Amino acid sequence: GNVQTSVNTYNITGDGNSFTPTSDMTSTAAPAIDLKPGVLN
Amino acid sequence: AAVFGIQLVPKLNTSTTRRTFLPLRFDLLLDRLQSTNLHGVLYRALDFNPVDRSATVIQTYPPLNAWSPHHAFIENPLDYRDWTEFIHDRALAFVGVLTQRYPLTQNAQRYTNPLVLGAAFGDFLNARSIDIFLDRLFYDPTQDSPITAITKFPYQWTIDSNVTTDSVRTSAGCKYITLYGYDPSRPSTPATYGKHRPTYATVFYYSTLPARSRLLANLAAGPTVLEHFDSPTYGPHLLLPQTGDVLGYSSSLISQAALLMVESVMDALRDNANASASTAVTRLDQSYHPVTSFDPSTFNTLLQRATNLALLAVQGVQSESAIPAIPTMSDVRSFVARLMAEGDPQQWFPYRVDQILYWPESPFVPPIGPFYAPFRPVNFPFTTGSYTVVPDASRPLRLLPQYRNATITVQQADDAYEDTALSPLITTHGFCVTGGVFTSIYDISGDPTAYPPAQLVDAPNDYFDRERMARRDLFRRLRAPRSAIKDRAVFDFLASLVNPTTANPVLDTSFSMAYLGASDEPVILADIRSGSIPGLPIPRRIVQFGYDVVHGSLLDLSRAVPTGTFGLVYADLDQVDMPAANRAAIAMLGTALQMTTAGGVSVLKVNFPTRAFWTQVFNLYATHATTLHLVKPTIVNSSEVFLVFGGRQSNGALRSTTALQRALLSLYARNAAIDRAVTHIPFFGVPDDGTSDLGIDAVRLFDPMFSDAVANLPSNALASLVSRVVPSSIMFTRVPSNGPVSTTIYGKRTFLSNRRRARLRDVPMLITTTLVHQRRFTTPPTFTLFSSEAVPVTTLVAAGYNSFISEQTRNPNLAHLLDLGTGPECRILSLIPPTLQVTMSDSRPCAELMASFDPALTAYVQGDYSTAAFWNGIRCDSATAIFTIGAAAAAAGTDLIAFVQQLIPRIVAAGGTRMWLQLNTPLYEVSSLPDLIEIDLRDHVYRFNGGERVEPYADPVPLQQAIAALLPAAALSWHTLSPTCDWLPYIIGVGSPLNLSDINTAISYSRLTPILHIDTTTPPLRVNPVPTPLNQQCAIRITSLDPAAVLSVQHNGVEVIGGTPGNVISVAGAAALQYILANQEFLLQFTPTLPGIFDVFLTTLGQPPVPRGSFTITPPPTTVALNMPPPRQLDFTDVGNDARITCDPYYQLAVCIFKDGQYVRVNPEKASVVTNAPNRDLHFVLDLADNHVLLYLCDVTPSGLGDRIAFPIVDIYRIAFPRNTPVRASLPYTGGGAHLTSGGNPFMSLTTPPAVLPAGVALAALSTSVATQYPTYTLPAGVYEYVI
Ligand SMILES: *C(=O)CCCCCCCCCCCCC
Repeated sequence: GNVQTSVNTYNITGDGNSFTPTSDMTSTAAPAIDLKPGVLN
Repeated sequence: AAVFGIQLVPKLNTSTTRRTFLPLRFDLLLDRLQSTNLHGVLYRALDFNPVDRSATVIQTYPPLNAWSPHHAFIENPLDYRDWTEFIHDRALAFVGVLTQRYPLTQNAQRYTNPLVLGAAFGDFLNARSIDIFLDRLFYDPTQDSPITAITKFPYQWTIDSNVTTDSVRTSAGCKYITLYGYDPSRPSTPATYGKHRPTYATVFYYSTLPARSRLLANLAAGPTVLEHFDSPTYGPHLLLPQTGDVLGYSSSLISQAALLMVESVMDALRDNANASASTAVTRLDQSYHPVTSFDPSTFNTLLQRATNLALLAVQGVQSESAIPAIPTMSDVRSFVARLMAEGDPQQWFPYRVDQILYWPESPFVPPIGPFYAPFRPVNFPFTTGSYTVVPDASRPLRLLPQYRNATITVQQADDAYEDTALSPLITTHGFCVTGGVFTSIYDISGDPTAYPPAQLVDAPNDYFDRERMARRDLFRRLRAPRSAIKDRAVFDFLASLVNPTTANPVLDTSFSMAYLGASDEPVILADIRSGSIPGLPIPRRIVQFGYDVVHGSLLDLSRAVPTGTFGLVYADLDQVDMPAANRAAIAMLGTALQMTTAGGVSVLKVNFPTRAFWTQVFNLYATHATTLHLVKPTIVNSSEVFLVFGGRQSNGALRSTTALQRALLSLYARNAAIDRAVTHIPFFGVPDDGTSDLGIDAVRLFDPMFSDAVANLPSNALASLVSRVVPSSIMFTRVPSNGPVSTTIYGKRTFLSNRRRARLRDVPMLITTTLVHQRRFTTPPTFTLFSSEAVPVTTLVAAGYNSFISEQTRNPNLAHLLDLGTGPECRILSLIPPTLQVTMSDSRPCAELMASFDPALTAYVQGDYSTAAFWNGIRCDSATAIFTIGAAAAAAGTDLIAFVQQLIPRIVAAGGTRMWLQLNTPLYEVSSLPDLIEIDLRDHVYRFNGGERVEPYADPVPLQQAIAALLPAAALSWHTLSPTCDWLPYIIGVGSPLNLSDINTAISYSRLTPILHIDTTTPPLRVNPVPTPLNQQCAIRITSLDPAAVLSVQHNGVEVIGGTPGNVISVAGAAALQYILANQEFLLQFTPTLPGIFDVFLTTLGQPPVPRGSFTITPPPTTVALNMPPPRQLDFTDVGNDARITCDPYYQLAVCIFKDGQYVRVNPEKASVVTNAPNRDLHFVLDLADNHVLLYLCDVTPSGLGDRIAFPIVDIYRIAFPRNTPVRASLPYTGGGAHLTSGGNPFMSLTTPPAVLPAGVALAALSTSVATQYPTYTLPAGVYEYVI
């Protein structure tokens, strides 16, 4: 968790972060991308 | 990143504290001024010339830098002589004026006022009344330094110091004054920045901020107004550059306004460069800042571009290119040039007129006031840290290439290269060959087999041709310079045909010598008369001839000669257009074999030993001489061979033997190899194109911004280039032009890269970090086809397999191949047809991004093959364990035989038809190389470079049967670096020098580590003798179903036995081949006369020749027994006793002593190997020196003599000298002195000839001394004691 600084807009050990799931936003990316012949074209 | 033409290194670094402004006390100011030497204390010559007290420019400090000269001082400037004098005077005389108004003793503890003190001193020099300034020459630190100037008095009249209520308008100082003899012309003079002028600026000092608005507002018409936001010097000033522009820094006159920016920006950069945490600087930055009449939007004017770069230079950014401590015009201009170069005006920090936005996350800590806003860009790429300066590389530094992830597409990664590559690149050749000769003796009178002189290998067609000759010539010059070698080479051999005895002398001491051909006199002549060449006695007189002798008459060996005979008639004339050329040679030899004394030694030199001349020679002079040997000393690629005739006796019988056929055949077999090799090289003086195979292709970039994760051209060209020259070198340089900084990146593009690059499907990127790190100037590029030194004997061998594996893998049916232990970076990818599917493997990770290669064609497996696990799921029809198999046995700390005992069976299971393993077994001899490989016998192991690496080995026989027991049906065969040096297009082909003398070493290093080539796909051979002895008929049987095949066994890269059963031409000995129907195998009744490794080839009428195994006739039992004569019947008289030496006729023995690291042939009169057809004998003459210095019978080969058998005669070494007989006291050697002492009394001295010899002592009839160039006194009878 050693401080980084700019590589990415957020530090992990950064000030006031917060793990907190909300039944509202089910985390996630994009797995079901459609590529099948007819559907991709 | 990069701002315009300037490149900025990632790390940000600035001083972290500011020293509180300290005002000079009145006393210190008094001492500074009244010091012995003002130079350094007050002013300082920027570039003071040692020779003469002369200084072009002088940068000045405080109480002086303020001063601005009046016109009379500018016009007619003074020399550094009267300048030191002028100041050393005025500085003192000024202290007077000022001190008499303020007696130091009472008021020294009062701080002088920086400002007034300046104007008060500058005005004193210009000789202006200084009354007014004194009134307030001091001020209490509490009241501002610039305020006391106002509070004390608002005097708006004194020119150069107008004090108003809020501002003090004074003419800027002159941080640089130029003494007569200064010119901005020279690039060397220190960058003055126009300050050598009097009025280039106008420093406006202000009291308060509102006082400043009123100022800017009022001087808003002026070109521009620079102002120091970071802790101004004496209080906030407001520099206003005059309108004029300086000449020198840019072709385009740079405005004085913009120049001041560069000069400062070039500080904040150079200062950031070395500012450290521990140090406290005055200002956290030295960069100026435009406050008026400045265009904020565009980026044209040098000023705008500079300004734009200073808003960045306040963050701690440092220039990759080291900015000199004392900027010089050449340098300033090279920066003002880099600034002008089209680029992208940094955009992270927008510009303001009253505020410098500084990154919060940056080293720079804002002063105080309202000038620094902590603005934070959305994404600044720089992080902090510094860089320790590294000195300029004395030579172009090579850069190993390590790859990145992203890869460019061949199409794009091509033009990228072709948009910045140095195409028609001029390149030097240097010298590809620097070594000695690769001599090769051949006994024609030796071989007992008759060989029809009509059917020899006649001169190959191509030989005489525009293309071939062009190369034969090119190669010639590519050899760093030749007779000194050749001539000496022939004599190294001629020294072996010397018979000292009376029975039949040959080159007997003081023999006369004829010599034809000289340029002054041949350099070898000096040596023959010196007896320098060991083994050969000093000839009585040498008679020169030829076309340019310069010391003898000029003869034309074609026709008749009017001179007498000579023991040795060394002929070296040239023949050069082929038939009359043959006549020329046949004629020359005819008269040279005429000038020789009856029983002499003629040494002609044929240029084209055609089977057209070989009939005429063996016909005309079929009698003339007794022996005959071809001595081809290959210095360069030519076919001129030397022939020596034995005893010039009328009734000889020099019949053409099979030896000749072999000798002659080996010669040509090599010119095809040496020619084919040289084809890869460009013709001298031709601009480098893409055509030349060995062409050196580079890529010169200008201030290239090699960036990671971006396909920007500079970093895109880097790809191609390295891809176009992988196995090579890749040397990168950085020369600093007074403009930008070019960085060529050449490399020797060979055919070994074309093979590799072809297999590449994409051109991978290179971690540009190493390149981005450099930041130091190296020497300019060179572009030279060859490096300067001859490659290590080890490489001559390695590049001997890269040609072998290349030719093996080139085979179609091979299909899928794997490499057990390829290098960390697959070095085998170059030696394989771009179509074959190979899978290199190694414990370490692969160096090349395996992704760029098509997966189907190239596979890579990690982990060792020594471990059973690795072999799960790896099936290849052919494996190659070259360069690894030896290290695995050592790594796994196991026995060599036992190791391959588990590997071979794995390759069988892996589904392998073929195998090639660079095993290290002494198949030729258990003899080792002194510096290359030591063969520890207590434990089967090697020592490549004795220690550097130790790897166990096996024996030819045990390992042979162990592998035959593993794969019973598989046919084995040993391929080894063949003397034809056909592998050459891998040493001369990649651009590496070598020694024609080392080829011998490597062909001996290759023998220590052969490449056991197995082939499960065919039946193995059957040799009836097994450890086959030389000169014994052996039974070999190739089991081929079809009788209609052609047997062609070839040894050394030259075929020796070829022909269907009926007729078989054999140059290796009597070979009777006959296909037996019953077994269906051609039973070859063969008896060899030459030991070696014969690769049997059975080729069918249709289709390529197919190898069917390889048997090896081993050299005869090397040993030496001597019929040493009894004490009595053996004398110390002149007639030397001779003990018949028992040794295989195969080895030629020669007496010598072991001096230093090599063996030096003893003189023939002292000892020698007189040989009668019935037996070879050791003739020797006893000398008192024999007890101290011992002799050795040594194996005489083209190589350094005495390596195979160097046994020391310890008998002739102990023969005790009696009291009743004369004894010969000689000298030990060419560099040793001695003295005799009979009965413990200094009897005489050999080293120094006694002015008068002792009773009964005289010089001997002969010169038995081992050195041959020393007398050999014979003493009476006594108890002499030789003491060397
Ligand atoms: C420093 O690296 C200490 C370890 C703290 C984080 C390591 C990884 C575990 C937490 C994951 C954060 C990112 C998404 C899980």
